[PDB]
Amino acid sequence: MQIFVKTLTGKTITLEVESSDTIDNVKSKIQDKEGIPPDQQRLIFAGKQLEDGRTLSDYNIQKESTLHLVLRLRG
Amino acid sequence: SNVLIIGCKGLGVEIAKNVCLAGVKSVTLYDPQPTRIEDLSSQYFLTEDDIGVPRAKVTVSKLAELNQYVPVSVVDELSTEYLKNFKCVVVTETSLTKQLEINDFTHKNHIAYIAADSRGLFGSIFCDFGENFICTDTDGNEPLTGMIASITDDGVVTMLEETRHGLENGDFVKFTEVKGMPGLNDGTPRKVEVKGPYTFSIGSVKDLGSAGYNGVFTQVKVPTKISFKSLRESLKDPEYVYPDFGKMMRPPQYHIAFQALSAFADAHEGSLPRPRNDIDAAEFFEFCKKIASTLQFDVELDEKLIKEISYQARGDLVAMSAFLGGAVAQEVLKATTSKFYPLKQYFYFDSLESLPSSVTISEETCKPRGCRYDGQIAVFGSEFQEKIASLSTFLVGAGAIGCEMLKNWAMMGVATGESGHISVTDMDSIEKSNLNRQFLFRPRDVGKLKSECASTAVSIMNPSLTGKITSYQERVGPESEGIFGDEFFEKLSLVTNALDNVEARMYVDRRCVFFEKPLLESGTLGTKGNTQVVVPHLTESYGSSQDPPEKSFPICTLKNFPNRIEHTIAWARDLFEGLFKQPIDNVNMYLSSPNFLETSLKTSSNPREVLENIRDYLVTEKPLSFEECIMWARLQFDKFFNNNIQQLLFNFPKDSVTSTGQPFWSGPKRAPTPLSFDIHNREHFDFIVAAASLYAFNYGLKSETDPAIYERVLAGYNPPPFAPDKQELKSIADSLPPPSSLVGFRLTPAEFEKDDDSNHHIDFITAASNLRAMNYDITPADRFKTKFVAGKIVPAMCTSTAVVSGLVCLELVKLVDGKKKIEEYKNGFFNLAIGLFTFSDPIASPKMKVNGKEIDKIWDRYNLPDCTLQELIDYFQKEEGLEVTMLSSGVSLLYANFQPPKKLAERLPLKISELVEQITKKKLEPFRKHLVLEICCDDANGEDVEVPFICIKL
Ligand SMILES: *NC[C@H](*)CS(=O)(=O)NC[C@H]1O[C@@H](n2cnc3c(N)ncnc32)[C@H](O)[C@@H]1O
Ligand SMILES: [Ca+2]
Repeated sequence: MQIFVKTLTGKTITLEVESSDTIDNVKSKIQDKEGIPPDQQRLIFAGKQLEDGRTLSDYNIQKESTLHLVLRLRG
Repeated sequence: SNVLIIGCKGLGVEIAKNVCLAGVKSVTLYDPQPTRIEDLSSQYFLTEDDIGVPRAKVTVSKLAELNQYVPVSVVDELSTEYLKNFKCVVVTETSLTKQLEINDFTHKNHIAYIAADSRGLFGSIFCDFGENFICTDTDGNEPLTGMIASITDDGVVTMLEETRHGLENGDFVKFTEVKGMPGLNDGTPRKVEVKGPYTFSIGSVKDLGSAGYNGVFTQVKVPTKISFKSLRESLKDPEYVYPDFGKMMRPPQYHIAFQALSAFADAHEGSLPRPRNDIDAAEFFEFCKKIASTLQFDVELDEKLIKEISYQARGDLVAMSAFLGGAVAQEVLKATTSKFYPLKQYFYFDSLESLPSSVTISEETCKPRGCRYDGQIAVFGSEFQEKIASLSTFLVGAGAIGCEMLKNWAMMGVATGESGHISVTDMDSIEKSNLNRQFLFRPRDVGKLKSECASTAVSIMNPSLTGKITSYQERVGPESEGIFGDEFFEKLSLVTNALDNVEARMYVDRRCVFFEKPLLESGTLGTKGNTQVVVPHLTESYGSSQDPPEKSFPICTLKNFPNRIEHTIAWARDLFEGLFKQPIDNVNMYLSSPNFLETSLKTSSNPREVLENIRDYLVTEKPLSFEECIMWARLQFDKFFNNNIQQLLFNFPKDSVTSTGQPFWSGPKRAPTPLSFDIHNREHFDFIVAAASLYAFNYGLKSETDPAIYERVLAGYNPPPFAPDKQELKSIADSLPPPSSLVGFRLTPAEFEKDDDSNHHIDFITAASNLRAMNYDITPADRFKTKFVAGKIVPAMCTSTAVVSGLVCLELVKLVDGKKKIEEYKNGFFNLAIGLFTFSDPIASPKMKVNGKEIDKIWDRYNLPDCTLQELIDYFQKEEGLEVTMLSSGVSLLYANFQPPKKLAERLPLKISELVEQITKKKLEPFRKHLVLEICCDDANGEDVEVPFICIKL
């Protein structure tokens, strides 16, 4: 399938993943695309922050779903 | 950029505050409705002694006092053709019919229109900038740029080695210094087609050359026509903007309910449904059904959710007001500046999880009592109100975020009860700043402690807090653990950060984790912001995660004790403005407006500086040759790197203390040392050159870069030595020359520009920054690095601050309710530049099995006495079946099972306190009650079993 990831900065990332890919695999693909360690990615889907160890089906993530890649600010 | 704001309740006044602090041409109010006690639930410019008077009349005095460059007036009537005198119109507390009329008119005459309403825990926003609105910046992000390896003849640009371009399909880019293709560097943008994270096509450019090499590409921001539909033709099929994809089915419910609310109002003499009333809720739900059948809205109406808007129809919460007010103010900024992508077009938001469950929320509890908290009680209930009153908060920091948080706590009545109390702390002091307006801090408040001044203003807002706010002036860190110790926390209810650095956040997080106290955390970055909550034994802490490396640097307000070079860069920019801009504009408008003094007597909040600027820049210190500009620059050096620091040290000697007795001088970076000018030192010489060039540019005189002239003039000029208001102003003003001497003399004001390298701007910035760095022992930077770091400074915006404050308070009402389920808390993230919001359940704290028992890796711990190391080992072996392999305190390794027995026989029979004293070579201060030890152990199989930490009591 194909999911989308929108960022605080307003950038969209198209990802080609399967239904049962672990959250870790999606984080590593986002890394390959942009280069952010998984331990620093904050992925949110339907009011839930994707934790490692789970899968996309565990969060009921379907085709053309839209995740949010966010981060914390300190200013 | 003229703005009109209809409605001056909590939401409207918040919008006006943020619009004034942000800065626009003018601001106009309209709200003749008499003031009501309940209005004081979220409106902080209304006093209990202002009941019965129109609201705008009494808030205009306090809104104009915010920004002096933004005049605020009031209008008592409102015509239709009058709305043409405004670039944007904002509407709150207005029926849907008058809204429709006004929006029809504006949209027909191409006039921005923004409607907003705050109803309990529900909020609605609508925008309409006409069918031909132009937006010059769609995301606000700084243009991208990259090093090009090569460019094929078909347009395949490739990146240098493995550099990412980060472009999206549709972006336009221009090129510079491209070998092989000359015609590509002119500047004509070309559409981008991404084909990978390191390559992208731009189309056949083989007419410009057979190939290109070693270039530099830079993104171009293209305008965009956004076509908005009038509120009328968009009411059937509105376009939503979802704040929480987890609540995807709620925006339509709210779109119908906010109309049914106006209908119910029209049908009952303007009255709104009573708080938590059932028959009113039934009438409201039937109005919803009617409006849904008329608009042909094919949606199943949620009865409970909808009636929850009738129940909370009279709710006026300060948190919702702050949130939506920051949002709508940023939308007004979008409308005026044509920058950032606005909401298109409907925005329906709720914080329903904030509703309490530990108390009874019926009609008898939420009933109006006749006080300021009415608008709040209607949502939470008298009972809950007391829980708010009996609060013990620790606010860390009294900056913009801290001031917003205090205003919210005050409107909410936090700590007003018998046992309630507030504890604020922030070492910084209020210092002038010609480019930074603040909410509570006034120019007259300069020289005071932020915490105390904020406490005073808050008390003015809600006098019920007087004597309830202990305002400390301490830095929060390891040294301040004598004041903020065990006794200080055992009384607290919750802690709230209003910080600007990550180290303070981490320290406060560790402290809160130790004392098992909830924490609220907020941060900003230009138009972006985030909000996080930490709940004991529930969520993981702020330190349990790491963030990416900061790509930019945020500045809220100049710091009194700089530590990094960015602080001195910002300071040097503020100095640039104060020296080569504001005085010159004062002189210019003095010789251009005939009644400059007559009006400055009122408008300006510091007429002394205006008069002194006019004096020194027009006559007293008027340069007639470049050498006189060099003398001026010498004097400015003495003023800003010698005399000021001497006076500072005279006011705060190296051994002074604070209100509690701690050392006034922080620790990280000690007190500054003044500078003695010496032209042979090149920083001093570069400052002299840049300042002289700018001062000569101001008066049109020719600048020189030959050191010979500088040496000539400075060989015979030494400024004077240095050692540490009613009639004076008028005498100085009368000591001016007649403005009738207008000879068209224009003083060219310095418009800051960084991309140019022949204007001596970055020169001045670098010189002043490095001199101030030298003052405070900071690593200086060079021309290139200074330019780069200056390009990456972002000033915090009041809007994001208000938004984070609102969200933090919405989480605070959860914290006081005692909610123990993680699904009900919400960490928030937002970027206002693109109208993006997101919320996510916090991450639960990781639980672990030890001896077959679940324990929290972050909150649970072992509490032991000050025993001997052998006693502790034996305890963990016999009471826990654990072979302790490592025991450490702080960053010091105490015991390890592999160390030689000689080294151990001298440490096994010692008490843990004595062990720490011997290992650290530093005795324990007397006020330490507890010690924290990390340990690593192995079970009976020799396998490392992770375990909590130890709290040794002594
Ligand atoms: N990025 C948002 C703007 C930041 S702010 O609103 O101006 N808050 C910064 C404020 O907190 C003080 N600060 C920094 N570290 C502190 C410690 N350890 N203790 C107390 N205050 C502390 C700053 O001086 C600002 O006043
Ligand atoms: Ca009725």
